[PDB]
Amino acid sequence: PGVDVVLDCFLVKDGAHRGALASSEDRARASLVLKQVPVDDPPIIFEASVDLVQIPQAEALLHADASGKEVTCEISRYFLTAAWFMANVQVSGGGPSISLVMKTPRVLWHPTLNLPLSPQGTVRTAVEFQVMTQTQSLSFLLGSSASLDCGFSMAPGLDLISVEWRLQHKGRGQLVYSWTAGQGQAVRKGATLLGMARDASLTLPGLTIQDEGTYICQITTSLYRAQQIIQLNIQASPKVRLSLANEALLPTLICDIAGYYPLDVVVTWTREESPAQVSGASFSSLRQSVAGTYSISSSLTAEPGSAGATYTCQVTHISLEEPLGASTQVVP
Amino acid sequence: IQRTPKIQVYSRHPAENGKSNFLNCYVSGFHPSDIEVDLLKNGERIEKVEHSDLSFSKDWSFYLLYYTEFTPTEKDEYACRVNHVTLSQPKIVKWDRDM
Amino acid sequence: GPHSMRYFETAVSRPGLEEPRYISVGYVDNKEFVRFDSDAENPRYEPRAPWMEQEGPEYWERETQKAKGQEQWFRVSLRNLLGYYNQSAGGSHTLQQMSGCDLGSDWRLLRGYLQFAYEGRDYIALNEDLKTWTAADMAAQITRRKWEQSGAAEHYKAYLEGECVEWLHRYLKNGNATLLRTDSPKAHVTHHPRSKGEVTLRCWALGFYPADITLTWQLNGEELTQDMELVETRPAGDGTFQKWASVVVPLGKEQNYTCRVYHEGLPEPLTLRWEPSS
Repeated sequence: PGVDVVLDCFLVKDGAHRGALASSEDRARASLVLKQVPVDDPPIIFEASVDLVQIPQAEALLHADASGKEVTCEISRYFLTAAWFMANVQVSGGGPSISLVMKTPRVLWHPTLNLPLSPQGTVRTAVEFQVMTQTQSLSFLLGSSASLDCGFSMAPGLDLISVEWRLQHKGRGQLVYSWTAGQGQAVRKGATLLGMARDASLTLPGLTIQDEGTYICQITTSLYRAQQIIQLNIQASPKVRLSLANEALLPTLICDIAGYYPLDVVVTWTREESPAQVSGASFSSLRQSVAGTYSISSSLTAEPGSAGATYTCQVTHISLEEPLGASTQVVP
Repeated sequence: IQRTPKIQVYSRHPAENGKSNFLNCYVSGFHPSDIEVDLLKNGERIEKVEHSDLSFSKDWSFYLLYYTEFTPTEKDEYACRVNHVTLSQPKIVKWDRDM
Repeated sequence: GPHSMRYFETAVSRPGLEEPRYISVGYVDNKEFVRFDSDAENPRYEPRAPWMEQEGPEYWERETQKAKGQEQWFRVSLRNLLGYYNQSAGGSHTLQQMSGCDLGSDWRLLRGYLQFAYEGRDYIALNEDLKTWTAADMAAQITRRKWEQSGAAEHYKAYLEGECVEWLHRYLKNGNATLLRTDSPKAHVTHHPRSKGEVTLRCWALGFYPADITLTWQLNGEELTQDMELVETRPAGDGTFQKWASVVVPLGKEQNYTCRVYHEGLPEPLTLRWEPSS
């Protein structure tokens, strides 16, 4: 078939010393477009030509405002006589997320305000490289097999070189997989699975917490690199055992909840004789299983009424679309 | 992004009634740093808390330490109370003698 | 035992105030030895560990001028990031840095560090090679290109390989007794009921330094792992550390269980069993 996609974008001001100075900047701009394979104040214009396939990106964004997704975007000088720009795009809840790199044949007029090669209204350009994840943030269950999506397209002429896969989380960052041009170099038992979409999805099996955090599928090609990141959250729902203890004087009701990562714990108590929620909850120090889940005990003290009550120790946690319960009863 | 404090309540020396040793509340690995921490004896704020030093570890999480002169008694119920942006209500963690 | 030095710098933005709070804290082996805090009466770097007092007034002033420079950098950097994310100015936000070097027990440089985080998440970090940058979040990918192409890697790399390691060695010599001291852990096993027919054995290590320690439980001398409860190593408050490991064993099988303690200060790993009475 054949179509055009457009997006409100920003773009960064060329003064490089300042960029080297600090981490970011806030300098405005305007919009970007391209021809596609479907199947008062003024804004700048970028016109880039599709050589290669942009994977699942086209449909994804054709119905993106309709499906109601907020679509960040931002173009940049891959720098600090032709010239080359790079963009980034984020679909939020939907999740597609992508880096595009572009070139201009230059000899032939330029815009005084910004140093951009312009032509019959616009910045004429063409895109020769992409890197997308469809999986921007991922929640897997402990020990399951995670496949972290990463594609990329190369424009014929580009020879791939590496496919590094790094983990950065908390304090540290470590390599995971390193695909050189012809051989693999896994460091954590990960398998990776004529000018068109490729696949670099890393696959992770038997996740253990050390596998949690931020992954950077990094596609170093012949001229330029383009990273894409994938957030791997790991969930371990707890299990919850209410029982009483401590010899019928000081009737200490007590709730063991454990085998759960991450650290957030919500513990709601219920007492009845259909009465509801109650208070006086009290927790215990923070111990952890060997694998790195957590345990704690809410030691609400039991008050029987005159014949008996039911205390319903429940928690909610990240993985639970529902609070896990434990019901026991109690006497005079 | 935000991270809940990991909270341990313990005795410096092993708990024996009489003589001396201190009570420590170790509040670790939380983010952001705005926080409220009290020691409680039977639900009452412990007026003398000798040290509330603030430091921060390698995983970008702040950790502090709330402790004071201590002699353990059966009648009382020492505890540590924490309020934090991640905690919709203050969190109370009871001290165990051998834990 | 290994050794380390870190400098932790933080700026936290405050709605309605122009100046963020900036704090720099220096550590050797996770123990504080200098500190700077802008909210102090008149801010300047301060000596924290007593062995650090042998630095003269010039040192504190030299470090203090570094903090005063960094404070403005963090103010500007926080604001740029506030801009980039289109965030509101009515909230509180945090910008962090940690730099330094890790030394092995043979005093080789093991890793140099230079990394930044915003809101408690890795933003950009210098990799272990001291040549390349890992940008956790796309925002940082712009910066990475800037700091690769500009090749500002060797700048920091040289310092980490040089000054970081030279000053850390200086401190260890000047601070030997407290930084190089080891204390052997004092260990015992306690015995606790759990339920009818089951008990908890809890293995204690008390009073040790440094904090690194490994506690294991063994059955017929086979170290199990699963179903073992452990607690994050904790300060005793007197300069030493504590840790425990507990396991649930059936009533009457207690003597088949062994706790093992591995610690720099011990000349031979410890082996304990629960000893009833006696």
